[PDB]
Amino acid sequence: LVHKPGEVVVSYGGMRVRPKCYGFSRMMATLEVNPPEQRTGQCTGCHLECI
Amino acid sequence: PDSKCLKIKVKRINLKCKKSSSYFVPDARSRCTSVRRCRWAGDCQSGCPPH
Repeated sequence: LVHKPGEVVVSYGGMRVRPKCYGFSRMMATLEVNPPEQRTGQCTGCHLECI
Repeated sequence: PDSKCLKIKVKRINLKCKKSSSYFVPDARSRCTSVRRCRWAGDCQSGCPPH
């Protein structure tokens, strides 16, 4: 028998799944960019009165 | 003969406090994971951390 701990099963989200390959590596991805740029700076039309 | 002046305007007198320190406490959650393995060698004979 070969020296190995055997097959590995991962439980993700309460369900047990038997994957094909398991590893941890890096991967190129992007990020979310929110440029609001003063959506509502200042704008109001009102008036004043006396009672 | 004469000169200019220096005006001092006061609007409100509030009862504020000083600033002893400044920090920000973010919200946190509970996240954890584990792994189940077998000894299969002299790595898990009696205890996990030797000393």
